[PDB]
Amino acid sequence: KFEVLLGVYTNAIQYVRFLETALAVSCVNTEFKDLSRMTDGKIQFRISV
Amino acid sequence: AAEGLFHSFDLLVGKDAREAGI
Amino acid sequence: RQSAAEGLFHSFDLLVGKDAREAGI
Repeated sequence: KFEVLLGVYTNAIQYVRFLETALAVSCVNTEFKDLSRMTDGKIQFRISV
Repeated sequence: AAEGLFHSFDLLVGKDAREAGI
Repeated sequence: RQSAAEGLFHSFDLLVGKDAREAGI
């Protein structure tokens, strides 16, 4: 006369990263190494109209 | 001469040199 | 502009007379 353990079940997590989501259509990635080429986190632009 | 500095940001600013450049 | 070189990138270096050490301005 016994008792049974009918199953063991675990969810598995998968991911689909940032460059795969379509929210990235809006922004452009960069190195972050050449953030050290600019000084003080600034970038100048001479825009002519 | 103005190249050799960046990894990619110089490629981002554009290459045409009639519209944008360093 | 607070600092003369904030938004600008640094490319070349002119050394006085000869390219020896960092003593020259």
